[PDB]
Amino acid sequence: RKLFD
Amino acid sequence: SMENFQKVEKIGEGTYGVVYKARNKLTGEVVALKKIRLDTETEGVPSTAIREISLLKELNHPNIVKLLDVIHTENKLYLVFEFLHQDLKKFMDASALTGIPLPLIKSYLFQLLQGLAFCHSHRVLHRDLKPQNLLINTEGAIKLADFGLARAFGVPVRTYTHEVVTLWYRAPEILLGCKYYSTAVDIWSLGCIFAEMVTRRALFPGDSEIDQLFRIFRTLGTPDEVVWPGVTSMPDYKPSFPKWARQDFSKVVPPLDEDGRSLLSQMLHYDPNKRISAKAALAHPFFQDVTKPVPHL
Amino acid sequence: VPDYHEDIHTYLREMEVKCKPKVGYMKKQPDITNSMRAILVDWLVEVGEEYKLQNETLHLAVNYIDRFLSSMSVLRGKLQLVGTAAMLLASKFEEIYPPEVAEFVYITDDTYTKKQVLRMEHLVLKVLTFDLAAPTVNQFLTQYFLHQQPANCKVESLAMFLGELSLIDADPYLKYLPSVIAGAAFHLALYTVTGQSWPESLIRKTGYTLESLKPCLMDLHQTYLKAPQHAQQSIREKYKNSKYHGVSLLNPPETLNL
Ligand SMILES: [Mg+2]
Repeated sequence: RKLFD
Repeated sequence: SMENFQKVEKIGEGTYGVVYKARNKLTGEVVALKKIRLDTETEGVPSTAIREISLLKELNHPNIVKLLDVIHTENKLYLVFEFLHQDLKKFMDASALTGIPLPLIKSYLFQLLQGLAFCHSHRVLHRDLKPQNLLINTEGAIKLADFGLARAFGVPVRTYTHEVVTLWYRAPEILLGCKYYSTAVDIWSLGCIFAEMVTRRALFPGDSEIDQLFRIFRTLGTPDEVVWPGVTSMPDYKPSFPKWARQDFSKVVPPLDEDGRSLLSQMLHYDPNKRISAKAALAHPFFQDVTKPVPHL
Repeated sequence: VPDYHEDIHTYLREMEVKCKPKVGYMKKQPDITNSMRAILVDWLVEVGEEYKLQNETLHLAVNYIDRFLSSMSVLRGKLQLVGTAAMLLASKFEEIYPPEVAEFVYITDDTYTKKQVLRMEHLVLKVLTFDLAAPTVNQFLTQYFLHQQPANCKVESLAMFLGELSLIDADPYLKYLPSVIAGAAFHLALYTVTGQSWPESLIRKTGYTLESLKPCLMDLHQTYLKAPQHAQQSIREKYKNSKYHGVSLLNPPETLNL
């Protein structure tokens, strides 16, 4: 998962 | 950065491979360089080097090889080690016709046990003590080297890699597949090395895992629940193992005196819990009259 | 064999002080905050469950991140890159079988490239100057567990649980040493379960008394009461599994009588 969106 | 070292010769090969004797041009100091290749596109810096470097930074002791420095580029990792005359194995070979003098052995063992006790008291396990990984200088020192296979451990231990220790020096608990092993494994290796310093040949030179067990059983006698509570419940123990009478230490390493033999049996105990610790072993009467003689190189 | 038991504990105590991150690092960080770090640790916990990594590994990775962030400014867009290499490093140190670099790339949905993960790895080693063998909460707890009468699996698992919750919250747990947090957690677990106290034998071992632990315990106790409402829930979930004797379902004690 991409975290800082 | 390699600016100051002049290579001299290659002096060995390990798992990162190439090892050079080199000289600091400005200080004069003679170093050993382990050269680790990276080329991004692999799995980065090998776990063995991570461990070797991080553990040796903590282990500052006269009987442990000193990591002097770590030098980077984005393409090469260099490990600058203190440099040392010979490995123990090349020495046993040269003593072919003279033997090795007992106070040289006694001194060596005692020093080995010191450096080993320092490791164990800093929660580091060596896991590959053998004569090729033990280096000797002209002033009479001997030092643990090659922390390639070493690892930080916990109290109490958990499961760590099984595929462990050069066969000849591997402890029976590892061969019998025990899920838990500790400091006692390194002791088993020095015991073997002790015997080997006396006779100048390997105590247990097996060819496979089972060969090695049975060599060990043939000398020390096959273990039962008396000698080693819990043996028979071990993953790789088989009720069909041949049952051999224990001998008779006076015959395992005949030139050894009483203190000698007492020590080795304490080091070669089946039960990792009865097996003597490096700390304790330094107090043994084998060492009463010990000194630190130079050898002949 | 508690073979070098005292010696090691003594050595861990000395090292925990030198391996301690700066307590204020987050004030000096311009583009990140405590809750963003909470979000990263939470995610690292899921990564550990996904990849079946040791607890020691997760605890180690966290120590790296905090130490690395104690000296290097990082942007929101990169906090996770740092987070991934920290874990890769943790695994290589600690795990019989570390996941491949690719796996660490994959668990970001490919935010960063392999090339960047290895470059961060290198950069992380540089900044830590390779000091990776850091004492952790999990290392103290495990020794303390040797002092229970007798061994209680719930006590252990629930101690791991609380020890683990402290990773998540910089404020306040960055100001408590690993050995103290483990003190708080062990005592807190024991009391919850069996109703009993920090044993006199660990007062002898560690020099900590209920009194010395009170402050960290006060914090740990709140963290526990408020657990089920925390924005981060990966530890709690993790600790529902049979693997941990479902300890995250037990009720926190409503008072500590201190
Ligand atoms: Mg070597």
